Amino acid sequence: KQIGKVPLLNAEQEVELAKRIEAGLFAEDKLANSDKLAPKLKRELEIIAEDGRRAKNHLLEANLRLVVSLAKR
DNA sequence: GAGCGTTCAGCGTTCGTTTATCTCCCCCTGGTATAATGGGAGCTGTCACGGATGCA
Repeated sequence: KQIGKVPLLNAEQEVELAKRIEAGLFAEDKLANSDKLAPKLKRELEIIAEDGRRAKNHLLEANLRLVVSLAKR
């Protein structure tokens, strides 16, 4: 029941989700570096870093149905 | 003294010791790239008693 209705992903959708993972990955990478970046831009990178987190959880919750299928076996 | 008689002696002389090196399989971890996307499943009937808990 908890899985509920979450959108199953067609080809173009899930590839686009993967884009935002590495987009968010490069964002937090530069933020992880010690050199100074502008504060307003830093929040924009944080937006990309937050979106990368959102895109990760979106992908997992959609694919939760798959893992239960293989668990039956 | 002759000739050999007992018995410490400390000294070698390597053999005694325990102690130090050094080479190897179980055991644990990580990784596979067509696509695959919400369970089976086992029940059920004793009997009375009471008090909580729901609902007209």
